[PDB]
Amino acid sequence: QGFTKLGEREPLNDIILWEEITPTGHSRKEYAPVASTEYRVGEVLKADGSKVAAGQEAQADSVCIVNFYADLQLSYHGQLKVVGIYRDAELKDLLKLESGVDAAAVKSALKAKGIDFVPTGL
Amino acid sequence: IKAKTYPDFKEFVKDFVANVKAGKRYDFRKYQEAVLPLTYSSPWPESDIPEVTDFNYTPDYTVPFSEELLYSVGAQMRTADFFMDLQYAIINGKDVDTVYCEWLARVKPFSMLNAKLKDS
Amino acid sequence: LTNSEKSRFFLADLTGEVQSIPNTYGYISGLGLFRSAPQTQTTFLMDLTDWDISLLDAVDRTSRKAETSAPERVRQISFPMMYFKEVESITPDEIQGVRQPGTANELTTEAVVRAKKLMKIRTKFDITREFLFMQALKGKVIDANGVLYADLYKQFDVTKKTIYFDLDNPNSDIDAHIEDLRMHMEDEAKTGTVINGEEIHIVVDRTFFSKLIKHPKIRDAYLAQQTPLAWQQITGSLRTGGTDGVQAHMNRFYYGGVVFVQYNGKFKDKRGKTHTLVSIDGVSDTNVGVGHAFPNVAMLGEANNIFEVAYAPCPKMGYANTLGQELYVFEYEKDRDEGIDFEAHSYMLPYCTRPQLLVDVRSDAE
Amino acid sequence: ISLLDAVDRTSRKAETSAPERVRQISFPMMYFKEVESITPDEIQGVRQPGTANELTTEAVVRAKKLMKIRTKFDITREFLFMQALKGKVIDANGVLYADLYKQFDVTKKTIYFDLDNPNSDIDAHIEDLRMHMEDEAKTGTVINGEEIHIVVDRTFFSKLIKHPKIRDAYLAQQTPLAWQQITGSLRTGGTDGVQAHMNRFYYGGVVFVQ
Amino acid sequence: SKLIKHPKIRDAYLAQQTPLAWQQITGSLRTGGTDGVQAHMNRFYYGGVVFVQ
Amino acid sequence: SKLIKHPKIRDAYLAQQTPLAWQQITGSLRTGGTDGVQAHMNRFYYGGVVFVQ
Amino acid sequence: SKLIKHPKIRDAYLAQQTPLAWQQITGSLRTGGTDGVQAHMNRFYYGGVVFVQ
Repeated sequence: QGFTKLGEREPLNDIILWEEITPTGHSRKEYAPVASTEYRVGEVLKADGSKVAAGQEAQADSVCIVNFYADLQLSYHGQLKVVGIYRDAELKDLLKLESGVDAAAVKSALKAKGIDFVPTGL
Repeated sequence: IKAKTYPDFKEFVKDFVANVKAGKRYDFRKYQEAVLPLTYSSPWPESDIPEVTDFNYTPDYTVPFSEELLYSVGAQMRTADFFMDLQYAIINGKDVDTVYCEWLARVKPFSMLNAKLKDS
Repeated sequence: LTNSEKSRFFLADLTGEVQSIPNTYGYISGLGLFRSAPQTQTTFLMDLTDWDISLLDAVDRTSRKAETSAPERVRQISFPMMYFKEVESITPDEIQGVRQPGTANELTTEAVVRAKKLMKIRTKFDITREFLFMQALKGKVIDANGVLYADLYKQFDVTKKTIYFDLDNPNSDIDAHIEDLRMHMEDEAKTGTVINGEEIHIVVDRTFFSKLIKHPKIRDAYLAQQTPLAWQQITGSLRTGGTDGVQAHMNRFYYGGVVFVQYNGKFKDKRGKTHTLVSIDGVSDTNVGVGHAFPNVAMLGEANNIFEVAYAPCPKMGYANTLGQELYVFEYEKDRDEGIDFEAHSYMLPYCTRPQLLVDVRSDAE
Repeated sequence: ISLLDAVDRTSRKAETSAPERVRQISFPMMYFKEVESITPDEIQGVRQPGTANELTTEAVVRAKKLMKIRTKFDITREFLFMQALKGKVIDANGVLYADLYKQFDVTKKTIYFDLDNPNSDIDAHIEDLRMHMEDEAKTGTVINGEEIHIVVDRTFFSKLIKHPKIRDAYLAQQTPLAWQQITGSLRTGGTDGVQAHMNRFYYGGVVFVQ
Repeated sequence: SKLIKHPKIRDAYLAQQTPLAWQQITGSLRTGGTDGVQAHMNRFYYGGVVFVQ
Repeated sequence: SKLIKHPKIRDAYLAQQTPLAWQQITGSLRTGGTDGVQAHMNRFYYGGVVFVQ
Repeated sequence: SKLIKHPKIRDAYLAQQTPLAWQQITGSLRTGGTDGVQAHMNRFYYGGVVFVQ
């Protein structure tokens, strides 16, 4: 065949638009990565550190802003943790949701927690 | 066929074939310029086309080129000859489906007219 | 020289980089129709005065009786304006570690990212301006979302004029519809001067142009001609003029004293729905052609210009009560060296002071 | 890119733009070689053809063999160039080396002129060709659709010349000076290796070259 | 409109190859003075007479 | 009237491009010749003869 | 004779206003040459080729 496709760049951490900037990490939480689970920028995480599944969007906790690879225990910056924005901040509307996940419900939960989403163009 | 009865060529040839199927035959190769209006969007015919009773036309070539074409696509022939060759096809048992006149530009002496033929 | 595939120890070559810039259309913007009218306040008013005339009725002499004329009518209207704001941010974590596309092992800097972000913002504002200008040409200024901002026909108390060309019917009178469109501008201009209806712009879409240039009447008329114009229009390039945003030459056709230009401009919004510039809100039958006819700049003269666009200052800390601008760009840095913030503002409204002259054109029959 | 939406000035709301996408692509390339040898046995005692008693020279044989090698490489390079212009870069032996359409993840475009249908629409297909040239090229600059080499074979050329839509239009075109396209020679320019002038036809602003 | 549309006049003029013939058919027409609202008035030439709209 | 509109004569004069054919196809047919009532009398040229109404 | 009689060849010159078309449709067609018995050989032009009888 004549078409080797080397691959495609993972999304960059550009969804952050404004956050409460503090000496420590305000609106930023560290999660112990769930075993054999791959994280990317924009996925919505639960309190334990797992992606939000269908029927439980009411407990959405944060938006992952790192690219974690499950197969080598590390991330894209070589940090062995998963970081997501949980407290008040504003993000681009680029969310990765699992099958059957109601976007309005998780949006409302994050808005109640203080996170606002700016409508991003196509 | 009375003069200027049909508002275009498409509706003119629709009842020209029907008349031929009914046993009516026409011949106007000698006074061709007096019966064909210029441009296919003009009312047809320019003057009344008389009937004939002694239509004995045997062309020197095979009039049905294929089983579904009167001439090879792109063949140019005298306009009066097109109607005779068309009349030869209906007489021998070929039926006319569509007469190709959509993008044609000339009606006088030579025109690139064609017909799609069918059995029965 | 970059790492080869399959192996981290052998090398390959990185020849270059191919880019796919989206298509952008700027025909209406480049036409120069909408003269710029910078504004200081957030709203601008307008006075509308008109009078009417009637025929005298014969009245006998001995019984000394006469007639009188009604006085003038003066009104006033106001206009709101649309505000567009767009924010973009640069962060160190989209620069650190990330590799510059098209290069082997050199890294992206802040300058290239900032330049590309600013270019994208300016292009977005340009296409938004073009879409707004086209909507104003349609007679109704509808925002991309769909909210109504200024309905010129209700504001000036006029009714929209549409002409059905009926291009499908081979017996249709193209000349009659062209004459109707030509005389409508002269009749409804009501500027008090002498109008030349032949100086108009007719902008149509692909289907209308295709049906118009393939009509039996038009083609049979131009085929029986021995002028260079007919030779070019029949067997020749139908792409005179142009300098469109995408194509170098737009399709145009000369039949009467008017010309028909085919404009293919279209954009998409955030929701994903496409916004064809030459369209009628409601019609979508696919097989019907639509067009928009609006007066030329040199029809009512420069003294009476009907296409203007307003601009008012952004609500910043030092721009109040100043003349408006095409676009504002502001530089704001995040505290603690955490990034850079961008803001772009533009407060505008395109409008037409004689909406009656904006005539719609269709290809089907009424 | 997308379209901005109007925003209330006092509320200070705003819009945002999505980021770009980056992909990578690799290509293999084809290697071929040719070997020739000169021995003092094809220049020893053999007469130069066309001469009575003139012996051949080592320099003559060297130049002849080098010229043959160079022209063989020239013709195979021309064949490879033509293959690349068709998208799929395959060898004379038929082994595929690079499939650009699968590589760049695009779909091959094909315009079916239907030259055997007398009421076909040649202008519509030419306009489709121009539109595909202009829209699909996403260079981001102003593009001209009438800047294409339309290289065809003898069958397509012959069927296109005598189509009723084109031939009738040119025949009705009196005093065009381009009667040459109907009556005069069509060998009106260009040259390949063996033919002094190549067939070319002008219609709709584009040139069809056989 | 009906006069300039008529097939007899149109076809009689469609053959003449003279600037006048090129102007009456698929041309601007509108060859005349003003009446008060339009710059030029429709004028058709045929048979030695002039039809003025 | 019957003569000037005959298909043979009309299509023989339509096909030729001379000022005469334009004159007596689309132009005025009055040419010259007084009548005592008419200022110009209808004249038509087809062959070497001229027809006068 | 069969070549010049063919409808395509005749049509290609009938609708042409070049003096060559006029000479080849109506004119002598015995352009030039001398085969020793006739004063002018008859030739035909249909492109870059010349047909000589």
